Amino acid sequence: TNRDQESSGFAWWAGNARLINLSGKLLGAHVAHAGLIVFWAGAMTLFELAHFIPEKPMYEQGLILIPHIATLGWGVGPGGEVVDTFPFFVVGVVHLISSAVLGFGGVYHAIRGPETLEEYSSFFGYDWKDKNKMTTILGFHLIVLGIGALLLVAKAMFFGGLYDTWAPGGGDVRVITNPTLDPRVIFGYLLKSPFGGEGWIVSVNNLEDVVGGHIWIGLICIAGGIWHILTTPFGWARRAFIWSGEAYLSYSLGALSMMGFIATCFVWFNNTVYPSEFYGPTGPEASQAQAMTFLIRDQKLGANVGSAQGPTGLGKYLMRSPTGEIIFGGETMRFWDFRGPWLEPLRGPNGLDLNKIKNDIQPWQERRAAEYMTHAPLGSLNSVGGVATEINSVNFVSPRSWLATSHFVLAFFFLVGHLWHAGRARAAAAGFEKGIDRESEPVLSMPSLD
Amino acid sequence: RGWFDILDDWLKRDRFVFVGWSGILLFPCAYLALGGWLTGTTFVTSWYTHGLASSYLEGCNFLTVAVSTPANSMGHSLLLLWGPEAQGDFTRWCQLGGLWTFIALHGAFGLIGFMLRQFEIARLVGVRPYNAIAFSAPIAVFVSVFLIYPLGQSSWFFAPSFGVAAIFRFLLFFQGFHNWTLNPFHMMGVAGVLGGALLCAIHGATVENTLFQDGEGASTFRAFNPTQAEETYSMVTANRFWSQIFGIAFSNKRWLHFFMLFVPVTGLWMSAIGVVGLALNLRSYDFISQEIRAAEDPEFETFYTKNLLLNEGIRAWMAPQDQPHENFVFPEEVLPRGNAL
Amino acid sequence: TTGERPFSDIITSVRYWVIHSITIPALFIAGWLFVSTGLAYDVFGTPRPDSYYAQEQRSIPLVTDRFEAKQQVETFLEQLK
Amino acid sequence: METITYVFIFACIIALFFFAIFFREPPRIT
Amino acid sequence: SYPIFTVRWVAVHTLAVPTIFFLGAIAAMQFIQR
Amino acid sequence: NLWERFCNWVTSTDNRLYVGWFGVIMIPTLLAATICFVIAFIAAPPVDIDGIREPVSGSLLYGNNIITGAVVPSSNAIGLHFYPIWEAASLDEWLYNGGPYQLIIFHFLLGASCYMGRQWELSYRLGMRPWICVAYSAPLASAFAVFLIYPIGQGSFSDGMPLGISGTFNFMIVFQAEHNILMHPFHQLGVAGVFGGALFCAMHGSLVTSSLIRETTETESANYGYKFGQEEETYNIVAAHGYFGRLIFQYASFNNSRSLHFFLAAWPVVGVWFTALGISTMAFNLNGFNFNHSVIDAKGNVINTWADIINRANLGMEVMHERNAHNFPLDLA
Amino acid sequence: AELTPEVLTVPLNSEGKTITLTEKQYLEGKRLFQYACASCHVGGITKTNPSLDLRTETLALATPPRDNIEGLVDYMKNPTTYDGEQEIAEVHPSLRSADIFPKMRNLTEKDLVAIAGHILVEPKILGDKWGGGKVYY
Ligand code: CLA
Ligand code: CLA
Ligand code: CLA
Ligand code: CLA
Ligand code: CLA
Ligand SMILES: CC1=C(/C=C/C(C)=C/C=C/C(C)=C/C=C/C=C(C)/C=C/C=C(C)/C=C/C2=C(C)CCCC2(C)C)C(C)(C)CCC1
Ligand SMILES: CC1=C(/C=C/C(C)=C/C=C/C(C)=C/C=C/C=C(C)/C=C/C=C(C)/C=C/C2=C(C)CCCC2(C)C)C(C)(C)CCC1
Ligand SMILES: CC1=C(/C=C/C(C)=C/C=C/C(C)=C/C=C/C=C(C)/C=C/C=C(C)/C=C/C2=C(C)CCCC2(C)C)C(C)(C)CCC1
Ligand code: OEX
Ligand SMILES: [Cl-]
Ligand SMILES: [Cl-]
Ligand SMILES: [Fe+2]
Repeated sequence: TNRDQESSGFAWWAGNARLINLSGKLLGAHVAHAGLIVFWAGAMTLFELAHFIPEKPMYEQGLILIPHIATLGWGVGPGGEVVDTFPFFVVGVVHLISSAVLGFGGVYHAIRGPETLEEYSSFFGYDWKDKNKMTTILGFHLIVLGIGALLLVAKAMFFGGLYDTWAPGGGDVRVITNPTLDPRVIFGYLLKSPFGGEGWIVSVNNLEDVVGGHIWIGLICIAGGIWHILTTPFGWARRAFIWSGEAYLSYSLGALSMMGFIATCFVWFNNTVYPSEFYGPTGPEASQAQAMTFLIRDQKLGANVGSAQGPTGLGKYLMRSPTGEIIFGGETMRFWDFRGPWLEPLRGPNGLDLNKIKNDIQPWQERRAAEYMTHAPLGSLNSVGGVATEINSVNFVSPRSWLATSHFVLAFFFLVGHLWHAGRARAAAAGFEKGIDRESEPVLSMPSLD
Repeated sequence: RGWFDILDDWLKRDRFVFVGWSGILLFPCAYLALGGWLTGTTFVTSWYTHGLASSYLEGCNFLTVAVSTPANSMGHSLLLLWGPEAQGDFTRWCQLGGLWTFIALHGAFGLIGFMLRQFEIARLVGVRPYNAIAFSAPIAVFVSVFLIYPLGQSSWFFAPSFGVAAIFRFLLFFQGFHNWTLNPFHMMGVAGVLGGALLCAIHGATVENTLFQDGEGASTFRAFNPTQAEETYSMVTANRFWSQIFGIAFSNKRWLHFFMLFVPVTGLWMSAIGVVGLALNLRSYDFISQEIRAAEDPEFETFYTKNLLLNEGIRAWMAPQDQPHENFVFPEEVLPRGNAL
Repeated sequence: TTGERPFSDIITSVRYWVIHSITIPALFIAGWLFVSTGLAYDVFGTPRPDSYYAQEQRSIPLVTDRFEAKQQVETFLEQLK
Repeated sequence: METITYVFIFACIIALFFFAIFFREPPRIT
Repeated sequence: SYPIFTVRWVAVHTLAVPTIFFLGAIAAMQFIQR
Repeated sequence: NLWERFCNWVTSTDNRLYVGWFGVIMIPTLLAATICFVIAFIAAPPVDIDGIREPVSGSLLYGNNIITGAVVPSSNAIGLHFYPIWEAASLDEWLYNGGPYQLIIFHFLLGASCYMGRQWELSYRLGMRPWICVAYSAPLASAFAVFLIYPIGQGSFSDGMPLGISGTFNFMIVFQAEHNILMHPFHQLGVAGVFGGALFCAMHGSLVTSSLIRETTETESANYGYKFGQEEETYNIVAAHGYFGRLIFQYASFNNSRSLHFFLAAWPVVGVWFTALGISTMAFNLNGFNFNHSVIDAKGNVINTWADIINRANLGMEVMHERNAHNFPLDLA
Repeated sequence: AELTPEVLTVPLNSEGKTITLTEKQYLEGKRLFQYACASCHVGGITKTNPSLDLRTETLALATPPRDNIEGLVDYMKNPTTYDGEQEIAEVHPSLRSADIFPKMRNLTEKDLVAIAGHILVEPKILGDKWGGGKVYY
């Protein structure tokens, strides 16, 4: 049965390693785990909805899943205001039911179905060292991922659109009719620097680029899936990789760690696919909002904000970036690359325009600045809003903080897991994962260093 | 045989819990110290000694409970229950901080009993007593910090209170008032502690990654026999690995394990010496040349001068509440602060 | 190995649970009633939530003399806590 | 003279690093 | 066969009896209102 | 074939220091970072770290000593912008804005990641088990947290840890002021990791030294009783297990040396993993526990705790840190 | 010290009439304050304008006086500047600007009375801590 240490070589704390060469039970483990994921999605959505106050902003209510559905244009109107709550309920309920179905399948294949799929079928039975079968399964899953990307495209283009925080008038659910299919624009994001001002693919700032990139990634994933169904790994690929289950797991672990770090930076910096109406302001957004708020207040009191000198000699409200752009002064000089829909009407060719600052600041911009200043993504582990020195009065930690922290923890641990499994796959393929053979110790056959 | 020999035979009998002659000192004192800490953090306030809530009964959590030190006006009183301050009143004794002196003294004699236990068991089983010698460093730390440091100061009040957030207060107090990070003895202590953690991790990983294959199971923990005569890992392979990775490597196992003894013990002893220096307020607070230059030149700035400004902030902003016996009334206009914030 | 019954043999015995389904809840109830009747406040001198301050005071009852500290605490408690 | 002292001690440490790595006692298996 | 009251019994109960008493006390504390 | 000969030299186990391909990346980056660090620590001009035209002197030639000297982080005006030498108009502008810090930290992070990879590589070439690099991933994660991840979360490389002793102390104190790291459970796990690592290091060393088998006289050192490459164990693990099992109780003592050494590896590595994650999660401003004004009496008066005293100390550091850099009431980043 | 009815007695209007809030009224007032006002008025200070606070003396010197229940409820309905010359409902939460400040949409007059009572009672409990800022933390 391979369910003890003696017959399998693995202790109980590595007991899932007993599933490596048992395709049916491994499939059961995977399907049950997918059921767990869908279960969390549905149950968490229903939990969030049950404690959802529609007239309070989503980022004040500890919501991470409802903002995702809102970003898809479901249940929201202009300005991010919730107009209907039933789409959130539908998403949660359908995930809960589908998770029951997936849990049934996982349990069946894990404890009742055949332990190996090779005798039952040749289509579903696989060997880890059969490279063509591995590429065939990879191709099937690439086609599925491409269809998912095209499903996002279909939602954006034909099924109501997406929430656009950059939409003219204040942000609204908009149908994307002209996606950016230009490969220079799309693949210019991939060759952009990850550093300040550039920000790589995290810096995508319009839904047209998002939909065009998703068209490209859906078509590329479908094409690569067909490629791997039709082809076999080449000689350089066969010589460059370890071909085993733990090796493929380690490759996926490295990929997932990289994706986790990317998602952390995406939720921390991007306010386009993570609109600040739903997720709250970013840190740069909140700092710029504080500078804007006190600029407005002192300008109302009569200060000449263009000529006001701070304690150090720099501009108290307005200064210059290292490349000359007129930016907000103070420590928020670090955040001068921030772009937001509430701040862009005041920005001219040379940065913040003094004339627009003096007479074009509207009350909605001031309300947005005050709201984003007082909902900065700073909070305690017990969810006390503000800096670490604040007193207990405000129950607030930003969803951006929760998502970024959790996915950095997960991405780092998955990098560690990738290192573990990559080293172990190399050692097991080379044949010394269980230790050094006493009779054939390699170092004893090597010349001395000195 | 005699009553002494029969009693010695009983005390040294093999049990689940060894007692020994040292047990008579260890088990009462250690049990009372632990029970006093739990009793204090569960039921006893600091309202009359510090003006603080410090028990679960007052609504504090595990991080914020403490058995606080006695009030400053008590001085270095032993604060015995029958002593002239409490006069046998257990309730007043708890309210006056007598539980702190109870825990501190019972803990000191419990640590003495534990090192005597180490010596006694080492003598009984026939091993060298290097564990007691290693345990001298925690005893030195406890004596320097909880006994020598308040004895140098005005009272028991400035000793650490037995609690998590109270110990954090002790850390921040030493930063603000002593500049304890700048003290080279504390630097040697940090070096010893972090080097001991490094040596622990690196030696464990090196042993686990140079194991001989002594079994067919993938989980290698089964392959070790406690009574086997052979080494369970390859010292030659480990030496070559670290020689080619780091440049230098251990080649003597006995020297390796003595070094693992030596590093954190020496670090803790150096930090205890520094704590005695701080008991007399003999701080490594300032570099005189940098002070002279910064005083005569308002453009000279280092991270050390910034740390001094931070220490001034710590002292001014925490002194009225951390030292309520001084009756510090600092008006808002005398508080040092930067622009805005 | 030391001549005592193993813990697994004891805590899986019915006799142990016959004793301890009585003794463990009795101690739990004893501690619960020690708090809920207010005996802990009297034994340890811990202020009740209405006992930190007199109604109009904001100063803290800090002891300032070593040998009359008991009298100072009794004076502080006499001032309607 | 203080800067010279610090740099001199650091340089002696680096020289000791060189001698400890490349002119060590060679570990001989026995 | 096995003696019931030993040194181990004494150590175990001197740790366990006040532990359950204190756990009951703190559990009662959780419902205290100001 | 020349490329085959170069590959054989690079992966050779007969080199005095192993190179490997992780080494062909590691050696130039670490040499560049080391040379730039020594030159900057000795002779760099003062650096405007806060971006407020108040340069901080960090090198020995400009009035520092070993304790107070540092390589000062790049300017707050730079923020997260990439600032190589060729992006400056001159070297004097590059030195004024803190370019050496960026060069050193980027080269050091690349070199240290390749050091981890090189540890794996040599373990693979020698037929070892491969997880020494996993143990080294904990200090590497700590270095990434303090040099890269905290600047990324705060939005400026000026908030990264300075390359010096007193600058490190400044980093610690300001971090406690703004994030209450002491009250964060991940840092408490890290303190448990390092304290336990020192404890178990001293414990394992003292237990092995205690149980050393007599192979010498009182005249000679006990270390000469061990010979390099001997098959027999130099100490009696049964005697040490008997001692430690009588010290606490028997089942608290390891009798398996492999399990014991795995525990020695695992405790500080997991603790330092959690404290590096603590620094990263406070970089995204998920701060330590806030218990300020948590204990409230019947009337509503605040009853102070030790957390409130910590809050007073944190307030002192907060109001005094970067005393000229703030124009607005909230220190958002 | 307890939450006595003498503590919960605050001036109702500018004439001199007073109102004794119940303990439940004070608790609901504090809850509503945390729900709608505390993100900028935590502890009695004003985050987006620290020159003004919620101390009783500052509210008394406001035009019209805001150191009573009726004045505070009127401010919650029609907020003005400190001298009362300019209406600021477009940038301050109010019953009239509940469209743009949605947390004011379901606030009854009894809720406004509870918030006003909490604002007027908290200085009497906290001393200089209310509207005093980080100096008094
Ligand atoms: C996502 C988590 C997950 C999943 C999917 C699995 C799945 C599996 N593990 Mg496993 N495992 C896990 C976590 C998980 N494990 C953890 C955390 C540990 C460490 C403690 C282990 C330790 C471990 C060991 C030591 C072994 C396995 C084995 C197995 C396989 C056979 C199970 C078996 O025979 O159980 C039999 C058990 C039962 C029949 C008891 C009932 C269990 C059912 C499934 C519970 C279902 C509950 C659910 C509410 C039902 C919903 C139904 C509804 C949808 C209609 C199976 C594929 C074995 C293996 O490799 O097989 C060769 C094996 O030896 N595991
Ligand atoms: C998709 C990801 C993935 C997959 C499929 C695997 C699969 C596997 N891993 Mg692996 N691993 C991963 C990620 C993954 N890992 C990551 C991210 C790390 C880094 C932490 C590791 C580190 C790791 C080690 C160190 C080892 C494995 C091993 C194994 C094998 C046996 C596992 C087993 O039985 O677990 C049994 C499960 C448990 C014992 C439970 C662990 C409990 C976790 C650590 C606590 C979770 C805390 C929770 C999230 C938060 C609190 C919850 C609350 C209850 C308190 C199996 C092939 C073993 C191996 O090499 O076998 C060949 C092995 O020794 N893994
Ligand atoms: C990754 C998922 C996955 C995979 C690879 C398999 C694979 C297999 N299952 Mg299995 N199963 C699954 C999920 C899965 N199942 C789930 C979720 C359930 C619960 C309903 C079951 C219940 C189940 C039973 C009861 C039995 C199997 C059997 C089998 C084997 C033969 C099936 C066959 O010939 O299909 C032939 C092909 C078809 C029937 C076509 C089906 C078309 C589907 C319904 C359309 C799905 C659309 C889309 C791709 C799904 C997206 C889902 C996503 C949104 C979550 C094969 C090894 C049989 C077996 O092992 O017998 C020995 C068997 O008796 N399965
Ligand atoms: C989940 C996705 C996935 C996975 C796992 C694979 C897996 C594989 N593919 Mg593949 N492929 C995919 C999607 C995927 N494919 C798609 C969508 C397409 C269509 C565009 C292709 C098209 C494709 C072709 C045309 C070929 C493969 C090949 C291979 C095999 C060798 C991989 C290899 O050495 O590359 C590792 C990567 C390299 C060797 C490139 C050099 C490494 C550089 C320096 C890395 C630079 C990136 C760096 C990390 C920075 C990131 C940012 C950057 C993008 C700017 C392997 C089985 C080969 C094969 O054997 O075919 C049968 C092959 O010739 N793939
Ligand atoms: C053997 C273990 C042990 C040890 C070393 C200590 C040690 C101590 N306890 Mg302690 N204690 C113990 C067990 C122990 N305790 C137990 C089991 C209990 C529970 C009953 C207590 C309960 C307890 C309380 C409640 C208090 C202490 C306190 C103290 C400290 C001061 C005691 C003192 O001055 O008396 C010194 C007395 C002696 C050394 C005895 C002298 C014996 C010699 C032979 C002389 C005998 C003379 C003659 C035969 C009889 C007297 C003559 C007559 C005229 C009076 C001291 C550090 C006090 C404290 O911590 O203050 C903060 C305190 O208040 N203890
Ligand atoms: C193999 C194995 C395992 C695992 C398992 C799993 C993982 C499973 C899964 C499972 C699952 C995954 C399940 C699920 C289920 C679900 C269900 C059964 C559901 C149902 C639902 C309902 C009933 C609904 C309801 C409702 C609605 C309609 C709406 C409103 C609300 C409510 C909720 C009421 C373990 C680890 C134990 C170990 C051993 C073996
Ligand atoms: C614009 C846009 C977009 C798009 C994007 C895209 C289109 C992407 C793609 C991307 C891609 C296309 C990617 C790729 C990547 C790659 C990688 C990640 C690689 C890796 C590699 C490896 C891992 C290798 C390795 C190696 C070496 C180095 C040497 C030898 C050995 C081996 C082989 C191992 C989106 C959707 C966002 C939306 C928004 C906008
Ligand atoms: C002072 C005094 C005394 C003493 C007493 C005693 C000795 C007591 C004891 C007491 C005790 C002896 C108590 C106990 C307690 C305990 C508790 C209260 C516990 C709790 C626990 C828990 C809650 C758990 C936790 C944990 C851990 C730690 C970790 C992780 C996991 C868990 C969560 C499970 C005498 C009379 C002599 C004299 C007078 C004075
Ligand atoms: O740069 Mn370095 O330390 Ca982070 O918080 Mn904002 O920025 Mn500044 O103040 Mn606080
Ligand atoms: Cl600073
Ligand atoms: Cl600022
Ligand atoms: Fe060892």
